[PDB]
Amino acid sequence: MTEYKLVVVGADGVGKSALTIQLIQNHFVDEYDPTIEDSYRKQVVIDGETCLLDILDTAGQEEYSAMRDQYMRTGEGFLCVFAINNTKSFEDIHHYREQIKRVKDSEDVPMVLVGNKCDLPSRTVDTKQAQDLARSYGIPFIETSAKTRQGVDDAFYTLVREIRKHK
Amino acid sequence: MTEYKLVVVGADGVGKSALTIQLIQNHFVDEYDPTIEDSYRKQVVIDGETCLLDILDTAGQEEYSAMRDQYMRTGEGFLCVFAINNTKSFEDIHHYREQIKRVKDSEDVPMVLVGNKCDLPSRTVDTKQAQDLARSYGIPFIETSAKTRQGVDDAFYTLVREIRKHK
Ligand SMILES: Nc1nc2c(ncn2[C@@H]2O[C@H](COP(=O)(O)OP(=O)(O)CP(=O)(O)O)[C@@H](O)[C@H]2O)c(=O)[nH]1
Ligand SMILES: Nc1nc2c(ncn2[C@@H]2O[C@H](COP(=O)(O)OP(=O)(O)CP(=O)(O)O)[C@@H](O)[C@H]2O)c(=O)[nH]1
Ligand SMILES: CN1CCC(C)([C@]23NC(=O)c4ccccc4[C@H]2c2ccccc2N3)CC1
Ligand SMILES: [Mg+2]
Ligand SMILES: [Mg+2]
Repeated sequence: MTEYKLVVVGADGVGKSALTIQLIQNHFVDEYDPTIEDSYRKQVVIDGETCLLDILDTAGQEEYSAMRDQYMRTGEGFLCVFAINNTKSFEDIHHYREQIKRVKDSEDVPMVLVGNKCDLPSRTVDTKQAQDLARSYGIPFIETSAKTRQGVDDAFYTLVREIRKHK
Repeated sequence: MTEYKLVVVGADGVGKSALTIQLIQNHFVDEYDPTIEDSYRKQVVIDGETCLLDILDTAGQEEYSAMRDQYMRTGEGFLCVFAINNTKSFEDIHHYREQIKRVKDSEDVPMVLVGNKCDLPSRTVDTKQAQDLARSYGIPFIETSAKTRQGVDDAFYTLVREIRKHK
């Protein structure tokens, strides 16, 4: 059964863990428990194909930034997450992108830009600004909410589709 | 930082995932989503020492039995879980222990016998009988409930102490 190694990356607090847990447990976690490194395996059906998703939920805290090199070498696709109510998290996206491109030594790494917390009314990042950044990278952009589940399945399925295109 | 590699093993349905999620997230999962393989890295203080617990939540489905060798080699201590309302799960304990002993090529591997679902009134395994089994193995026995949190911290901390007391 085809396996896809997906890695969720982004600034500390954007909702990487909440997105992953919502996808896998169908449960929204309101608590903030900073992650070191957690991994999940889930069997799903995407476009009629049964897939195994190997999801790595990474640390946004810079304390654990030395762990990035190994997960970027093995990761097949990257979910690059920012929060729509956190200007700094959007600015931190390009750093994750640049690091992934450098480790992979490639410009066409499967990625999806995710603008999380779209359920909140405190927006500080314009959807247009995010769409434009995704165009400069030539990657899809999807807005999500780990709380309401808006766009969650779409963000992970799209990333799997990006890996399939690249194979 | 001292790291402890803990592996949660047992028959399908005993509550391995519910115990792990209760330990880490302090809530009880009513849903039954069979596990393939999930991992968690969590920082905790045990006996005044800051520890890193690497917890592997394994598959109880007998279909994934070929995956056991690798996690038994890597694992330092094993939480051997049965459910007090499932006699097959209690008898399956012997098979998990014999497999661990064989991979490790040792008779004294850190283990803790856990009798989960102790909140339920449908008991089929007497506490005395579980206690006698743990005594024959020379390991600690604790009854737990992933629902009420009874014995959960004690089961994981005791296993860390077994790894520590073995070193
Ligand atoms: N309203 C709302 N809150 C969210 C959403 N996603 C995550 N959160 C909240 O933001 C906080 C951080 O979520 P978390 O999943 O821990 O973020 P993280 O990026 O994994 C944190 P770390 O990098 O340290 O592991 C939590 O309080 C969580 O409930 C969302 O889509 N909507
Ligand atoms: N009453 C009660 N129910 C529990 C307890 N622990 C787990 N359960 C329940 O048993 C079912 C299976 O729990 P789960 O944690 O998935 O068990 P598992 O051993 O991980 C199953 P698998 O081996 O396939 O991964 C769920 O309905 C869950 O709510 C408990 O301590 N008490
Ligand atoms: C016991 N496994 C549990 C799964 C694992 C955490 C991790 N899976 C790997 O195969 C692997 C191999 C080398 C380095 C990193 C990894 C991880 C990885 C990266 C990207 C996406 C998923 C994911 N799964 C590794 C440890
Ligand atoms: Mg996290
Ligand atoms: Mg499980």
